[PDB]
Amino acid sequence: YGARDADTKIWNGMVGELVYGKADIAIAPLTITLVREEVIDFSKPFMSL
Amino acid sequence: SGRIVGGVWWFFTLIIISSYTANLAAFLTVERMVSPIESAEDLSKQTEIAYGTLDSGSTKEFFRRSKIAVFDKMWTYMRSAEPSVFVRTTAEGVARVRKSKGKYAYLLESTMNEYIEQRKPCDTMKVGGNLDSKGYGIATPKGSSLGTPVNLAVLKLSEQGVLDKLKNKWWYDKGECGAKDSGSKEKTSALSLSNVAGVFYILVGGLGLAMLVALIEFCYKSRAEAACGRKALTLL
Amino acid sequence: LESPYVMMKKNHEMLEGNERYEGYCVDLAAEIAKHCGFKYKLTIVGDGKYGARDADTKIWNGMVGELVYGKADIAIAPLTITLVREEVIDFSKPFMSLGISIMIKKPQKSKPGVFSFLDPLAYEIWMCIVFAYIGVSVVLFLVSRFSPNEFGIFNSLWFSLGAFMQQGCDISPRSLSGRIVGGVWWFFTLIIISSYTANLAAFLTVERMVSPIESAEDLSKQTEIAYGTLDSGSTKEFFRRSKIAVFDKMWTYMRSAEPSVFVRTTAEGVARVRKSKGKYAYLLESTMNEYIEQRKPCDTMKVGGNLDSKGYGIATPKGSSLGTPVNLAVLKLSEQGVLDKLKNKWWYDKGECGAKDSGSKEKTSALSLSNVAGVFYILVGGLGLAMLVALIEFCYKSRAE
Amino acid sequence: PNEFGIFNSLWFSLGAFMQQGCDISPRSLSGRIVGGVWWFFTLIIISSYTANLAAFLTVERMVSPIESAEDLSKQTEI
Amino acid sequence: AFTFAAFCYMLTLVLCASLIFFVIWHIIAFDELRTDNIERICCLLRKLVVPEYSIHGLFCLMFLCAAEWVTLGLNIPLLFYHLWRYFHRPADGSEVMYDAVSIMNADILNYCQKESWCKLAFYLLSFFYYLYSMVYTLVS
Amino acid sequence: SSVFAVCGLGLLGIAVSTDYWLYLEEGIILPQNQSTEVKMSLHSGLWRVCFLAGEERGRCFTIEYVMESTVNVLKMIRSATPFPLVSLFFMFIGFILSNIGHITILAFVSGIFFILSGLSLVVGLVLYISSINDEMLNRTKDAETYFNYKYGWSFAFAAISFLLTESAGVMSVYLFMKRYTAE
Ligand SMILES: N[C@@H](CCC(=O)O)C(=O)O
Ligand SMILES: N[C@@H](CCC(=O)O)C(=O)O
Repeated sequence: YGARDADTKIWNGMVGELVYGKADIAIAPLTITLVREEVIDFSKPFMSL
Repeated sequence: SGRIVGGVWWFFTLIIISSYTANLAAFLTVERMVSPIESAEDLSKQTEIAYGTLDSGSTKEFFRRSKIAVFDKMWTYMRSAEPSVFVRTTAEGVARVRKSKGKYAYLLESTMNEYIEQRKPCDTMKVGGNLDSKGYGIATPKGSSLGTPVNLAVLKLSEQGVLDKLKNKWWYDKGECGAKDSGSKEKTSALSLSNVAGVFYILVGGLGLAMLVALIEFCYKSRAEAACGRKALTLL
Repeated sequence: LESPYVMMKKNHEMLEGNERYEGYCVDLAAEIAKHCGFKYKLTIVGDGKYGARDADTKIWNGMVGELVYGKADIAIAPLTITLVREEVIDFSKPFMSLGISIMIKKPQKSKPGVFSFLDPLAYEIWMCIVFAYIGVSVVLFLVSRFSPNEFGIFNSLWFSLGAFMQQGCDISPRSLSGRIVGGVWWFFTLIIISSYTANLAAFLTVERMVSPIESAEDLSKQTEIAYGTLDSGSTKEFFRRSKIAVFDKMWTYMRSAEPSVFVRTTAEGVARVRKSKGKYAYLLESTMNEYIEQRKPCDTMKVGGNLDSKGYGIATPKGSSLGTPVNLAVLKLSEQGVLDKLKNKWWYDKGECGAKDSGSKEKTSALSLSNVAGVFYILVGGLGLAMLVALIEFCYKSRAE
Repeated sequence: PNEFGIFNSLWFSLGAFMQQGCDISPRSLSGRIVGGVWWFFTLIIISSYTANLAAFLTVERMVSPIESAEDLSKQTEI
Repeated sequence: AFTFAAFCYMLTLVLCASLIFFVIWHIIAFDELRTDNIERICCLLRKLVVPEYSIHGLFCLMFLCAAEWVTLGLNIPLLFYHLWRYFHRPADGSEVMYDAVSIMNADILNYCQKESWCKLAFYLLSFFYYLYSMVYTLVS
Repeated sequence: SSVFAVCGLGLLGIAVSTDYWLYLEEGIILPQNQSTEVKMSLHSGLWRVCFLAGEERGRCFTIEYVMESTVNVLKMIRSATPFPLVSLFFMFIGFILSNIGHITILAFVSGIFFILSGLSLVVGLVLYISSINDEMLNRTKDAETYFNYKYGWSFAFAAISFLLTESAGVMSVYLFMKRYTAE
């Protein structure tokens, strides 16, 4: 889904298909977290977890 | 001479029966003490069960970062894995619960966990409350033109009532396992027939023996109508 | 003034200053002033009826009655980020997130019924016995009649019952095949009485209890209890806009509730659970409920969990220039864990409770008469049957004349 | 339709409640039912009695005295 | 899976195997009536009448409590038959019925000989019917 | 056999009239064990229930309304009320038919009415006592408060009259066993 690692090896996962520039909009079970907040953007939360 | 045999056999039947009603009141008051795991801080003590979550998701980040200090202890044993308690993925994570036979717990998100327990091998259940709260979000790259149209969409799609219809849509019908949790909220505590069953089989099997002995003496009554015992005894 | 975020402590009858109104968020005012620099002014809203712009009057009520109108600009206090409040207020990011929670009263022991004596053996075995009574009573009769006789039916409904209450016999069957039945009927009575006594020693030692209104979907569905909740504020408004059908029928039952559709006062909604205790099921926000459940009466308990995800963000009245020193500070209090350190502090301050108080503290009582109360009704009601047959036996001898 | 006095009915009744025998052994359907449910009444009271006396003694055996500070750390009663 | 109704099928196989033995003296004593002494077989067969009928009255009470509405129907006409065969008949009033010592009247030997192969018919295939629903419930 | 019947009527009649069935000592506690003084303490009856300490005023009330736990007991005693009345009914019927037999079955059937009164009174005591332990258990367990129900004087007026009736129950049949054998 998406994380962060040793140096950065940037943002391994689906955000690695989204911050690297492989693709635009990422309709998914991607969960809003503050490490993800600073690196890419999100919608409003549509479900609760 | 003959009351002492009846004397101590009367003592022998006092200790065996009173041992028997002891331990049968010691299975049933031991396996009633066993509280199932119902919270994470309860699971924080219970080192018997293996608790690993998804690797390389937000959940592995959550136990590593926060400091509620039940979770710090939870991360600590999770970091001291033997073997690797992170699985790699959720579909492999379900099977590690499936194949440990009540020995591997699996931390995952609520919306996925409710769907997994609504699947045809119903042998999983959502244990406690939510450890935290987060949200699902649709992702755009950092400051792109696609941001605010989708951002205006989910705001619009909320009060249109569509995204929570979609919340139903792929979940509401998915009780196709049967939802057997619906008929088990009593957690009944009396003995069932399953506990005392072999007695009735001894009870019925005693009756089925005793009718055939009632037949075998009536035929022996009628065939008797139509040193012999000593020599028969002397051979035997 | 509320639970542990902000209240007036009684030391302000001696003290002054910041110590007038204290709590969790009053400590949070300190570590947000490390980045914004701005000091405090603890002004409790006298109009505090949390609200929004009100129905058909559009007057902002209470806290937004102070926040929106320019009378205040920061709102460090419990305030839920509502989307219609988002229409009015540029927020910050939430402190924590709550859900809609259920305050049920702590389950005190149930009243045992009149027939609670036959609890420890289920309602199938007490049915299997009666048919295995007759089914064994008849087989002695069928054995000793077609075999060489005092065993009538009426003497063989007496030997079998003579063995099940273990009282013995003076009849004492005399064949080989009339002793096999009375042999293994005895061994049936050795196991069922020693499973009745054995199990009833397990109810009276380890008494697990039931919270029957758990798992809030059937709180709504299995309609049994009073769906109590708070008044004007965030909780009703999420159920006003009920579009998930499980909550809407919950809302219609709150819409068809009476007289307590709502009442008021998070402190009082505790007390209305605390004194009604039969059906009142005060439906408040999450993190306030774990304060009450923890504190020290230890008499409420949270069944279910987190029916929504609603956040505590700092309210700034629509643009309100301090907000950028506000929300950047909160990020540096959240990622550093300073707010989590504040969470670790203020919810472990009071006398700790729960299963923590449920340690090695049991004392178990003697049985009252209400545990075995039905046996005397069977005993006395058994006598009025036998005296009835006495008059009927005496009638069929006198009218035989 | 003799062998039952009032004192020979006390002695059946006390005989059945301590579960020992009795030579008396009533004979009528009017008179076996009184001996029927009193035999049931003496099964529930005694089996309640051996329940709770095995529930004081297995409750006040669970009580561990305080023996360490971390044990006393939980025990907020003292 | 042992249940309560499954015990009610185990119990009738114990009982109906004696009920088919009640009606094996229905037909062998008629074999002694057709070859031939009458008041001996009168005194013998008047006895085992309320036994072979009230055992059948037990099961209709049983499967009501077992809540098996199938097999409750599959024997309730015989209870209607066991009631109707009873109540007109004890007008002799010696102990119950079924002989009335002048049994050698015509048309009642053959009408009971209809019943001789009616009880041995109905009890036998019900004996394998209760064994069927025994195993149907015991391993379900 | 007359004397046990005579003594039977008055003892339950005192009991069914008086206001000393049940006590109550609802109070509090303080550390250094420092218990209480009286805080709420009522004696109670069957028709007239008279407070003694919570307000000192004996509101011996015809039970329909107030004057919190106490009236809740009185709704349960209301369910347990008729059986001392039923026992008083069959006691007086057994008393009148006993003296008519003094002036056959007339005395023997009176001994039926001593027992049917007494069996009404056993269930009367059971349902009364099980009503209390119902309301005992509804009282929330609390370290401060406590509850000290106590069976007052009226039971010795009532339950000893149960012994009187069953004494008069068995005298009447031996009275029938001495009079029928003379006939
Ligand atoms: N949907 C989640 C999956 C990983 C997790 O459960 O933590 C995410 O994108 O972060
Ligand atoms: N935080 C809530 C409190 C009132 C409620 O819980 O309904 C609000 O401001 O609306």
